[PDB]
Amino acid sequence: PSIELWINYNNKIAEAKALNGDAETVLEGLELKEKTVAEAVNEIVQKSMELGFISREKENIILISTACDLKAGEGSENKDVQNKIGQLFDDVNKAVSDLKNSGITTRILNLTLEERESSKEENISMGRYAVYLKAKEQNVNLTIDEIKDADLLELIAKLEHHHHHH
Amino acid sequence: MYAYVGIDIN
Repeated sequence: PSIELWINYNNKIAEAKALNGDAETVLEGLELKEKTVAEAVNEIVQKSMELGFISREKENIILISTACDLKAGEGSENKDVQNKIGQLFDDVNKAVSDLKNSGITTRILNLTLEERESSKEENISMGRYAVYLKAKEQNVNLTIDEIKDADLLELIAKLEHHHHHH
Repeated sequence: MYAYVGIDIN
């Protein structure tokens, strides 16, 4: 499942858009618009669990990548939106603790909108693209070809093991 | 405009 949850200025989901056909079958039947990120993560992971797109008994990996462009402020100061973004990431990390608790690895990556745009033209989701980000940070040569064809299990494993083995 | 959350599973 590959999904992009648009979050609007009310700290609610504007629209949910799947990038993978299996994720379409996850989104169907779920109200996600007046939910927060943690809510969406929980809805998506739990439906993927039922449907067999993620295993509860088997070891998996979930990547929550959030990309945020703050080009607005409103009120009298941009800290109004920054408090919303604080609550946003507050909510994101709580989902991680909730969904990973079953013995599944869940991780958080942060991206900018410019990174989101790069993943859109390659029609890939931001989670797998965020492992590509870590490849660039650790100076490992992973290509966009690698990222789009590979499994997220392989992607997170190779990057986090790179930072473990010398 | 605000945030975009990418959820990748598998």
